[PDB]
Amino acid sequence: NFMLNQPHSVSESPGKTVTISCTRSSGNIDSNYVQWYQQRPGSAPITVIYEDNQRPSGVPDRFAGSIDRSSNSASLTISGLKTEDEADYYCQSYDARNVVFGGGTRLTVLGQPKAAPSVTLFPPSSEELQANKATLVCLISDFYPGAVTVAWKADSSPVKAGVETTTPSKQSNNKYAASSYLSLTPEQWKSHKSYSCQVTHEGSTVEKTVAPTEC
Amino acid sequence: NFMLNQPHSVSESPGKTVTISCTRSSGNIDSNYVQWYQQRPGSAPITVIYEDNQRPSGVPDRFAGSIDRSSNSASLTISGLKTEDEADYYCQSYDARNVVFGGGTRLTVLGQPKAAPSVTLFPPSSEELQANKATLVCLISDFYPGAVTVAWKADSSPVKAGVETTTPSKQSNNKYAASSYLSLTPEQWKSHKSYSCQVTHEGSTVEKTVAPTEC
Ligand SMILES: CC(C)C[C@H]1NC(=O)N(CC(=O)Nc2ccc(C(F)(F)F)cc2)C1=O
Repeated sequence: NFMLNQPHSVSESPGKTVTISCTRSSGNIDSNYVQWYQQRPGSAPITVIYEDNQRPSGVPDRFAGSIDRSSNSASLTISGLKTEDEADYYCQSYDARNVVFGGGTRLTVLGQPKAAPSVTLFPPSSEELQANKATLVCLISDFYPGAVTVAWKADSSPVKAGVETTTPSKQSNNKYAASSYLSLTPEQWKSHKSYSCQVTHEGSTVEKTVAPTEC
Repeated sequence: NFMLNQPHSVSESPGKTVTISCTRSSGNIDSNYVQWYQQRPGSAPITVIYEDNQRPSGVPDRFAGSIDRSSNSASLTISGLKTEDEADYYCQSYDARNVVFGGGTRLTVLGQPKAAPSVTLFPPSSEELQANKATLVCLISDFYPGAVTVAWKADSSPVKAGVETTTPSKQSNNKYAASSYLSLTPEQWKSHKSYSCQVTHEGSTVEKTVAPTEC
């Protein structure tokens, strides 16, 4: 099957225009129809676009679907942004019986200034090593909007297994914090030169690295 | 045009069978295919049923779709109910003029067992101390239910400033995780013999202690 690649997040202030892209990994974007679903936090999904650019009745003309054959993408363009437009947006298409959804885009209608995350990566604590645990923690604090993507490297290879990332929560400064932790065994930790935690926010990626040391 | 009516919520104990109905307001349930989506907190939805009763790869066979033409409904039936099945469920169908979703059913799995937190306390990294910061993190994981309280100590004394604890979130093991972080200056960290993180959950307290290094 093909994938549909959406940006993890977008933001803009009220009244502005935002575009959300949906890139088809293989085949022709024009070969099958693209739908867009809005899911407001705590709500059921709603279709805002079907068949690339058709609006269901009740969906404001502020929402526009398009297809860019040159880039093999679909886009949802929302003009005149309102606070009610804050939601996850999903694109969806198919090859044959295989329905393919995008990973979803969080749209934030800015309610406060943007803030870039503080990122701190901690190597295993002495105590946990004695319980046969080498959990690493990546603390991510003081950010806005509340949407982040976290990726871990063992040396330069993506890690998949043993990653958990908490749902960002607003702290006492009204900015978001979260932690990602990678539950390594001491064997895994020592068996690599270094581990890295990459945090993506508002399309800038920061990275921190830790390594077994002599102390 | 039509709507799909689902129960707002259903509850059941492990091992039992739960049924979630989806009633089509207008036109025949059998005129168009029904899909079912599962969605866990802070995650994107997944397909559990398509074309009324087909299970995707990797969906447990405990999930069964059906159609009842006489009550003009579709049902998702979950057998041998597991804690991991706690989620929102959405039915979805079509009418050429739109893709239509149900309002969603929140399924609660009753009688989940109390689970004590794993607590790991990380002293400041050499790298953050070099950048003039001395944040500690207390990683709290695998606890149920999803409520903790955290107190910090500098030596034996209560820490009254610089503490933040994230809102617990449910992780892939269906238990909660949170981090408490204390934002010390390097001078504060080095001025004490130790700092401690005390995690209380269901009346039981776990305490961890870290001290400045010697290298
Ligand atoms: C084999 C396929 C039919 C199912 C498989 N393919 C795929 O794209 N997913 C992810 C998925 O269903 N995502 C999804 C994302 C959003 C929604 C929506 F629109 F909010 F209801 C519904 C579904 C799957 O679980």
